[PDB]
Amino acid sequence: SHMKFTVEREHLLKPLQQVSGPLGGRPTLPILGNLLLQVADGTLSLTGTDLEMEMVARVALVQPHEPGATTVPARKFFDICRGLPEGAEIAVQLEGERMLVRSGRSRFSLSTLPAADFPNLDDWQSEVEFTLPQATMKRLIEATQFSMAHQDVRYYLNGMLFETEGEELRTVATDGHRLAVCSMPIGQSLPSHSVIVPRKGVIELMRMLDGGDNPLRVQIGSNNIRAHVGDFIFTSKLVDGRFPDYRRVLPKNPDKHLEAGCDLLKQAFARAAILSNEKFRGVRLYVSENQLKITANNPEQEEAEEILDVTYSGAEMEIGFNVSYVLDVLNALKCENVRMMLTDSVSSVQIEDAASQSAAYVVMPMRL
Amino acid sequence: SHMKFTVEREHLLKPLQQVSGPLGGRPTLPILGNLLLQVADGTLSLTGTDLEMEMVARVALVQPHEPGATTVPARKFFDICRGLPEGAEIAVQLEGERMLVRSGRSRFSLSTLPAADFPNLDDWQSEVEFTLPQATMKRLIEATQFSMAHQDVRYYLNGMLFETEGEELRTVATDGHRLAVCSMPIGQSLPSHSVIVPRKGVIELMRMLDGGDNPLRVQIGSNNIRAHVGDFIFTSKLVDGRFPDYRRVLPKNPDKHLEAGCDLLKQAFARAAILSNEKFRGVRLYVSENQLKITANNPEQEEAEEILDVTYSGAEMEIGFNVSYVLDVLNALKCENVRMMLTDSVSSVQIEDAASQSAAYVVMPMRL
Amino acid sequence: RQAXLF
Amino acid sequence: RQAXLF
Ligand SMILES: [Cl-]
Ligand SMILES: [Cl-]
Repeated sequence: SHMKFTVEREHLLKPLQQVSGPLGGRPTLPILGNLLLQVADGTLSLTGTDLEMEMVARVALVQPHEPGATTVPARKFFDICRGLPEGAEIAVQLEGERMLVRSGRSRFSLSTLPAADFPNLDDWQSEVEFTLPQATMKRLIEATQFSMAHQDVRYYLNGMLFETEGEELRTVATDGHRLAVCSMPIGQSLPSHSVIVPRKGVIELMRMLDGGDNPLRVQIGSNNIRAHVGDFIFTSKLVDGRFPDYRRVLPKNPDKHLEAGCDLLKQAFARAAILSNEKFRGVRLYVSENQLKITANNPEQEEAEEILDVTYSGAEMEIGFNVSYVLDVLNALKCENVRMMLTDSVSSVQIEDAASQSAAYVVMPMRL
Repeated sequence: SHMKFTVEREHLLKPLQQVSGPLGGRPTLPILGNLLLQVADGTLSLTGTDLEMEMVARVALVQPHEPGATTVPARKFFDICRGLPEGAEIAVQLEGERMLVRSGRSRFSLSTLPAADFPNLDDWQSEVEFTLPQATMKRLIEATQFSMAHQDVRYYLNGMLFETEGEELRTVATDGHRLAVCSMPIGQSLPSHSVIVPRKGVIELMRMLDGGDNPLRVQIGSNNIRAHVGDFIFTSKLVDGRFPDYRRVLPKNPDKHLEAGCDLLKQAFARAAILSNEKFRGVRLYVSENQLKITANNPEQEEAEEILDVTYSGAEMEIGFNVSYVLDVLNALKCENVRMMLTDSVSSVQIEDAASQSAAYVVMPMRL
Repeated sequence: RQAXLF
Repeated sequence: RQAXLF
C-alpha cells in the first residue's frame, strides 16, 4: 500500500539503465514511458517494456523498506539518480499519487501512473533451457546481426533465428539478399529447436551482456524467450513464421576459391564504395589468376579501380555486388585471411574466415 | 594547364580535413561542395568556402609537379585519401575534365568543376594585426561562444565581438537574455578596434586551433578577419551592425554577493533542470543567510528542490532564471568556487570564477 | 516571461 | 538489379 525503499545510488544506476533499454519509441500508451517499481519481501523489482519485450532488474533491499508498487517516468528517474553524487543514499517513497526521491537536501516529486496499468507479458512455460558464457552469445549475435532485414514485409526476416542442434547454438540472419550464420558449441546436449527473436529483442539481448563472467541462462517457450544475466531478466515474445533454411542457401559446389588478406580486401572495397552509386552501391569484381580487380562507377561517371594480389586459380569471371553487403561481412570477420567461394556471375558467394568455419556468409550478386 | 602533383598521404589528410570545415550546408552553387586545388610554383593550395568564409591550406610540393587549378568533390577526395594506407604516395593529375587520384594499384577518377567558377573572397587590406598563442584564442572563444544568439533578427547577435583595447583581446557574446565577456592580455599595444565574427566563423576559428605551439596571427580589415595558424589561413567576412556594450550590461552595484562551490552548484542546477518546464526551463532561486534553495516545477506539477550551504550575508530574495543559461555559465567556469552578484528579482545577475575576473557572465532573470 | 538585458 | 537468395 505505501511503497518505500532506501538504496545506495550505485546499486540503482546500472539496473535503471538496463531496464530503460526497451523504451524510446513514439508515445503510445502513457505508462510505456515509465518504469514499474515493486517492493516485495526483500526485493526491489524494476521493469521497463515496449509490449513486445521487457527488461527486469532485481535489487536486494538491505535497508528498511515497505512493500508496494508504482510506475514513474524512466528518463527523469534515471536522470535524478545519475545526477546525484557518488555514494548518495536514494530514499524513495510513494506519497499519494506522487513518488518522492530524496538524497541529502535534494527532493524530487515525480508523477506516477498506477502499477495495475503496467503491461505484463502473458504467462508461459519454457520448453528448452541452457546456460552459456556471455562471450559466446555476444559472438553469435555480432557475427550475424547486420544481415537481419529492417521492416521487410516477411516479418520473420526482421529478426534472428536462434537454433539449438546437438551441442551447438546457432544464429541465422538474412534479408533475402545476404545471409549470415554462426554456430558455437555450448557444452550440453540440446533438443533441436528454432525460434525467431525480433530484431529489437536481439539488440536488447546484446546490450545486457556486460562482458563479465556471470553466465547467460536462456529459457525458450513456444512464443517467448527469456535471458537471465546476474540480476537482469530479459523476456521477449518470439516472431511467428517459417524462417528460411541456411542449409539450402549455402552454395552447393563452389568451383572457384579466392583467398586474400581481410584488411587489404576491406580497405579496397571501402575505397571503391566511395565512387559507387549512393543508392544501389554496385561494384564489379573481376577474378583472374592470383588477382582480384574491383571497380565502382556512379551516375556522375566517376570511377574507382582497385587491384589486389590474391590466391585464386579458378576460371576468369566477373560478378557484381552491393558493396555495403560485402563490407558488412569483411567488417564482421576481423581476421587475418578471408576465403571467398564462387560459382558463376548469377549465383551467390560464400565468404568466411580462412582459419575458421564457425561463421559463414552468403551474399547474392547484382546483375552488374 | 595540366595540374599534377605527388604528395605523401599524411601531408594531405589534416589539410583536407581543415579546408572541408566550411562545407556541409544545403546544396546551393554546385562548386561549394568542392575543394579548389591549385599548384603554383612549389605550393599546392587547397581551398574550401561557403561564400561567407574560407579555409586555405598551403602544402609544400617537394616531388615533381606541374601547375594548374581545378576543383573536386571534398568528401569523396578526403574519403579516398583517408581510405588509402598509411604512407601512401598520392599522385593527382588532371586528365581533361577529370581529376585522377592514384596510389599503388588504386585509381580514382573524380568529376571536376572549373577553378574559374570557384568563389574567392574580394580583395581587402588589413588595418589591425596581432599574434597570440592558440591557447589564448581558445580560452577567449570557449569562455563566451555559448552566449551567442542563433538566428536572432538582430544579425549582429549571431556572432561574437572581438575587441582589442590596450594590450587586451576580448570576446563578447550575447543573445539579449544572457551575456559572456572574456578578456586576455596579449603582450602588445593594440589600437582600439571592434569587429563581429559570424557564429560559423567563430566555430571555424576554434576548429583550426590544433593545441600545439604554432602561433595564431590575426589580421583585421574593415569587412574581414583573417587567422593564420601554421600552413592554414582562415578568412571570414565580418558582420555589420552595432554590437551592444558589455560595459553598460554589467550590473552597476550588486548589493548581494553569493559564493558556492562551482561543482556543487552545477550539479544542483543540473538536477533541478530535470523537473523544469522543457520549453521555458524556469527555476526559482531563494537566497537567504548562507543558503541557496533552487526549485523547479513543470506542467505535470513535478517538483525538484535543492538546498545548498553557500556564503551569503545579503537580504533574502527570490529570483527566477532559465536554468540552461545558468548551467551554460557553470559549465564554462569549471573552477573551484563561483561568485554570484545580485541586485533584486527583476535585475540581471553577474556570475564569475571567485579566483579570476578574466571572464564575466550576465544572466537576465525570468518573471518567475 | 524571460526579461531582456536591454 | 539485386538478385534474391530464393
Ligand atoms: Cl543499498
Ligand atoms: Cl610529399
